[PDB]
Amino acid sequence: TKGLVLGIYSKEDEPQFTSAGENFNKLVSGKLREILNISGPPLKAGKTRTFYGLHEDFPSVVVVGLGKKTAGIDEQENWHEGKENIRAAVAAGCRQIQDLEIPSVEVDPCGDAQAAAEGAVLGLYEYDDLKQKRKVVVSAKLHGSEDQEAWQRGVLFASGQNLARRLMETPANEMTPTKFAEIVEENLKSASIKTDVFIRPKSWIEEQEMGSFLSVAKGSEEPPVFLEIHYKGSPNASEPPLVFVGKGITFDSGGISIKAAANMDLMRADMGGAATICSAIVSAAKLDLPINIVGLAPLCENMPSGKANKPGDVVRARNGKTIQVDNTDAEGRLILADALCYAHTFNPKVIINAATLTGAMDIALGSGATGVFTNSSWLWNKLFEASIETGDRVWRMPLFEHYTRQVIDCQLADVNNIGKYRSAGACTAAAFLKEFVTHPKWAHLDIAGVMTNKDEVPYLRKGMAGRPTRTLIEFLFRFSQ
Amino acid sequence: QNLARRLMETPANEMTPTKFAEIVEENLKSASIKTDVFIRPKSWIEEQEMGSFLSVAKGSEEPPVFLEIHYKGSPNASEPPLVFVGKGITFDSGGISIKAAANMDLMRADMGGAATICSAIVSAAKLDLPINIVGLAPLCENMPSGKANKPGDVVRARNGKT
Amino acid sequence: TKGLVLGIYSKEDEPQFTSAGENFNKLVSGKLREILNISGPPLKAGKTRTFYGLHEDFPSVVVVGLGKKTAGIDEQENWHEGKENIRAAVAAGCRQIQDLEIPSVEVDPCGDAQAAAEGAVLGLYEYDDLKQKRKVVVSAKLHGSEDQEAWQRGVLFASGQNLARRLMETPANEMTPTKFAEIVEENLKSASIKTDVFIRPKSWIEEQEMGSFLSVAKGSEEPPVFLEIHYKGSPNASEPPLVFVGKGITFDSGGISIKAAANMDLMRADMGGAATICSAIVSAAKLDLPINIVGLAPLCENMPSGKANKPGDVVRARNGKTIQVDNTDAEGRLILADALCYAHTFNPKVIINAATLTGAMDIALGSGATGVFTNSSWLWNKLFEASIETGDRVWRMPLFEHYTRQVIDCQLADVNNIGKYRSAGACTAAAFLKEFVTHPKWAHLDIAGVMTNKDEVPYLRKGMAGRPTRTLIEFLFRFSQ
Ligand SMILES: [Mg+2]
Ligand SMILES: [Mg+2]
Ligand SMILES: [Zn+2]
Ligand SMILES: [Zn+2]
Repeated sequence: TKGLVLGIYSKEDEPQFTSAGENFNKLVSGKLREILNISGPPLKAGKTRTFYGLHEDFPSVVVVGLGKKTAGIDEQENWHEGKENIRAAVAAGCRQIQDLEIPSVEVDPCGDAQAAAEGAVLGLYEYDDLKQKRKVVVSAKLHGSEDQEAWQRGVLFASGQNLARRLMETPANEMTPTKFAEIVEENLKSASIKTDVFIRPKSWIEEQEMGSFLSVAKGSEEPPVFLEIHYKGSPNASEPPLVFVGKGITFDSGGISIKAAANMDLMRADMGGAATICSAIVSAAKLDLPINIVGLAPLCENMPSGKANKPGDVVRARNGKTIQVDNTDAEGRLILADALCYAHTFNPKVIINAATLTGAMDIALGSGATGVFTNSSWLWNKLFEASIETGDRVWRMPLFEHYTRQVIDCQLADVNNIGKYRSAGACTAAAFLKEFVTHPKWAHLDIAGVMTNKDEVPYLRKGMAGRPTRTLIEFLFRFSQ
Repeated sequence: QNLARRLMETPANEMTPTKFAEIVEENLKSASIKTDVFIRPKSWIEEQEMGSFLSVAKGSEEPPVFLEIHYKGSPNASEPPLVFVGKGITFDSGGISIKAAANMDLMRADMGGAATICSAIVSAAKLDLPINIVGLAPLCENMPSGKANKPGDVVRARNGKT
Repeated sequence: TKGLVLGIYSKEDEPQFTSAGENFNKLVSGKLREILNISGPPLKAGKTRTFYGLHEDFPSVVVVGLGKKTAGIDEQENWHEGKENIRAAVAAGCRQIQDLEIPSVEVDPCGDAQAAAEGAVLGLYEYDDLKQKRKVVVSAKLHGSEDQEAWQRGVLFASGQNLARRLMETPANEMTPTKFAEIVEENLKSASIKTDVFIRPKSWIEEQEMGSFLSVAKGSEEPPVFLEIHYKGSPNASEPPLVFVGKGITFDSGGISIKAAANMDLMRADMGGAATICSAIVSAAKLDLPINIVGLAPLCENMPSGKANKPGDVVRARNGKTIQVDNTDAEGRLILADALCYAHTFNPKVIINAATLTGAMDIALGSGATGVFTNSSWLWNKLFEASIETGDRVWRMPLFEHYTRQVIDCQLADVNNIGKYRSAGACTAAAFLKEFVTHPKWAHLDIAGVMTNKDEVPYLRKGMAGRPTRTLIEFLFRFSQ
């Protein structure tokens, strides 16, 4: 009827199966084991072999390599590793069932119900919607029934990421500053009714004296929308929140300080800041976590025009500081100077802001880890441990006065959007944001390296990657528990 | 000189084609009352058949203002003047033939032509010098847009030349 | 006769002096205190005021701001801070005595004998030698006599850095692969007689099957010299060593994969890898530390010629692995594939290699910290704590399979010198070096961001910075104790 993804590990006496696999073997009377011998070598991690007709009801039994049984927290790679194995191995498996055009598939728990699910789902995602030529929409349910609460945690966690991936991925002619808000609000409210949304317009942002976010929007004729998310998880409402901020340039052309045509079509994902953290709240509300969280994301676009932000321009952020706007492409810095200032109104506990800010971050670490600066070692620890679990790494980066210094000397004004020199890119830019933050637990997460995937993460197909959404989710789970 | 330095230096979002004129006029009149100013608008420049200055302005949505300074220093009014002209692009982004992001924030001082000579008259009127001088400076901005000046374009200057 | 650098801090009731300062005040009968009032505001950190004729024997008494008395380990800035204050404050002071053309100066201990010395000396250094127009050569002795062992630790530590600064700084027509070795050997032997040097020539390197270092040298007509340093600190000779490796391209023009004329004259400091670690041993031997250390540094040059290394070239490193040489400017990677392989011969405990490898590192952190990758958290800790003390920061960077993967797929060969993509620069390059390392305590230190100083570090004048030499020294002190 449908396919099945089985798992196996490496040697002992004969490479052991995952118990779903062992079970299914006994069932076809050893002949899965038997054909595995006959087929070729053994399956190291992530490798895949497909055995037809072993079962009546399962034409295609794909067996995938799970690596070491006891594979675990790796001191170097900074993650759990079995999980990492399982994720690529059922991803590998599920993409084989999807190429066999099998619309539904059943999947080995593989000892970590959650991981096989985040594999099956992250693994299968595309963003098919605008091609009439699409792959089969395969349905992936668990195999078994003993462990359902964590496989659904898989499908949950993986989906909230897939959310961001479709929110980033979609062309910025479709996924606008409004349509992004429309979907989010819709996603947050279908997540829980303990939620309020505020797709605040130009008038309110004007009213908020958000000079800097506004200076940015004015290039396009597409409207600014400052978005406000709320989830009231806490039993006592009055618990002060955790506030997520996120940059939402739906399209970045650089503005007057205009980009090269070389791969500028990826700037449709310069709203990844906004998308990631939004998907995290949509997800923390599906988990319905005992915490009040607040999504804040200035959605607008960077374009050149007769009224676009010019080089040399001093503008006023909400907080009273002026900014020389020396480079119109350093604009997340300005959109974020204001929603950061607004974050403090909420009396937060943690202000995690996130953004696709600098290509320099990409030059830095580049899709390994999502670089995170933070005046909180406590906070750093927290994001990092969560990243160990989820596998979407995070690497601390420096928030040193050294860097502030460069941004702070300024011809016209109080702060400059680009620092004195070429060097230290993400640090300069994070140094600019701290000028707009007085809280003891702030975290900049520059996501410009994890904006995309090709092959680097196995279980993600090519296209917007939606990172580090699950590490953000997992952090708020653990902070709630 | 310091006048020109603040007139050049200030961001072209603040120091516009109008705000430049506002300050100058203010500075020229506080220099002497033997002065007239004319912050002539698009209609007058249109009227003047200043096709070429106009072709330039049309990129921005910020208004052109052709400025006219006067100082009547001469005892006999009818002494013909000394005339200063000065370019006043408050911001130059190159337009469609667009600049590099490398230090384009200095183009806020592409109105230095206009600023220098204007400061000179403001100054010659404080000195109250026995000469009639005339400040003339087309203030406008260069930007790219759906109606910006394109490459290949023949436009008509006042004098008949294309 | 001579000048004097006094220190003061911020308020209490009236801003306190350092006891040298207090003492010198009583001595001119309060009139230093008195004129300080008369002069202007108070002196915040690093600021400087110069009072003539307060003393008979001290025409110029410069007083410098020391910031907070109790200023200490900063959780964010990752350093001791009083030290950092004192360093810029007497540096500030000493450069005032040197502009007053006062050939000798006496200096306030400032509560940290060592720090005021590393300030006075790092602070005063230039590399005057090739101008006939030079500043006065001011002599900086301590003020006092109570704490002499640590001020000399200052002058020691600062000098070993100044060594590297002159070794980097000097034109690569003068400071060749041989003249670098000549000075080092000379500096190591005048440091202790418990030392051997080996300025091994092409024949020996040929003999060593150091195909990769050799492929690099062959562009120039200037000779390769693989250098071998030794210091036998250990009481029992047979204690296996700590081995420092260091890249020594005296000049990098990129080779056939040739650089831009824009500031290529700084590549005269692409031997900073070799210089830093060499200065560290010269220094650990002056300290005469109970450890055997081994300096290893392939000195040669990158030039274009009729016999220069070409793009596409597979060459053989000592260890048997081949390298596609796709970019002739990624050449530290090759010079280092071989001296890394040779490091294991010595049965080391720690293999710290150091190099000015990637401009990407500069894009990364950029003169804040010297990025360090290491398969040893233990080792990381060690370099980092040392950096807390010295102030020459170090930032861990990732050594993830992710990155290896990119370098490892290779058309022709076993390893490629540049990885698959533009992104993640220093990590790709460090991933290449680990392919040439099997030891449990290896550390790559990419020094490309700290190659230079302008103003970023206060107490260093503009020019080659010589970083992170004291953190390396301080690490081997602490590892010896
Ligand atoms: Mg941008
Ligand atoms: Mg090079
Ligand atoms: Zn952007
Ligand atoms: Zn090099």
